[PDB]
Amino acid sequence: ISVARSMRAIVNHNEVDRPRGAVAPSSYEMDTGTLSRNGDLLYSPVANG
Amino acid sequence: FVPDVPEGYVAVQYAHRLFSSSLANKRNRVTYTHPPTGMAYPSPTGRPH
Repeated sequence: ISVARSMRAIVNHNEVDRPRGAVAPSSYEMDTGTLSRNGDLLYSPVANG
Repeated sequence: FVPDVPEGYVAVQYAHRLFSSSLANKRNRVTYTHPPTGMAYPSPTGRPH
């Protein structure tokens, strides 16, 4: 367990590029894909086609 | 009378992520990282122009 979670430790040290334990949000958590002509909620395509 | 920019002044275009937060000898000074070279600059003096 740490199962339900998204981000951790929003802070920045004196010196380091991230405090080594920090979890960025999920690339899938920010994503609005549209809904289709059937009620769907697709994600945004990795595409091209 | 728009005073023209001097001679050596280099054009770091203000982005948002070159103004971080390091530790320059005992504090958490806001620090600038020049982009044409790499250098830190943890205090506003003798910067890069």
